[PDB]
Amino acid sequence: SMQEEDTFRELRIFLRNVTHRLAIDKRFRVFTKPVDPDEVPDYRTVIKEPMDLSSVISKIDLHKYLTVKDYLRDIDLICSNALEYNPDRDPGDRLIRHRACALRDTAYAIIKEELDEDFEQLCEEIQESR
Ligand SMILES: COC(=O)c1ccc(NC(=O)C(F)(F)F)cc1
Repeated sequence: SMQEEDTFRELRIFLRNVTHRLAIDKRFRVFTKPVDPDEVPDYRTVIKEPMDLSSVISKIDLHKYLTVKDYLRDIDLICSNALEYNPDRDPGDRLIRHRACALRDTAYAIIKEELDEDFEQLCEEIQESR
């Protein structure tokens, strides 16, 4: 229905706003673009499904997300990829892991504050019906 298409348009507006607020935070610069294959040739042999905030924006516009649960799987993948690729005790790896955990925690906190649980439930029931 037209009303269901309006629901998914409001979801996209909400997800673009959350993603922009993450992408402008200085702590999260390393997560804003894909890893450069020239500077890190081993990245795509270790990490099987790369993800970053520019690709998340592209996916919103391609209508890949029908629920906030769908979106948070990709935020969780940005964080888990960083923890997997950078697991050592040295300061550069510990700084990237701290920032990845802060990206995940910040996204979940904005959603807890600003997503209506009945809006999410409506998106999930339309998705289930298709
Ligand atoms: C999400 O970002 C990453 O997981 C990540 C980014 C860069 C590098 N490495 C270099 O820049 C290098 F090789 F030049 F030291 C390692 C991991």
